[PDB]
Amino acid sequence: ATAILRPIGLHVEKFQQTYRKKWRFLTSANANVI
Amino acid sequence: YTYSDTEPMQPTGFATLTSYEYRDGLKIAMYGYDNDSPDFAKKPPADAT
Repeated sequence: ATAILRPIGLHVEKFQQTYRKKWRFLTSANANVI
Repeated sequence: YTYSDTEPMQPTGFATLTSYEYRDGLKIAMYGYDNDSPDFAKKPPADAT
């Protein structure tokens, strides 16, 4: 039989996003002091 | 040794620090003081740092 309807379910839209950064950091060579 | 001020790399005598005292000081530098010691901050342990 020709299925005029089939359970296609809900319409759901998934969006994938990417976030990129480049950072340059300067760090002090702190002494080991109590 | 004790050293001259103008020439810091030149021995000019002997310190009175004995071998026991030297090794005790080196041990305290290696491992630090007890937490109740008033001089605790002076020697951070090299075993930790």
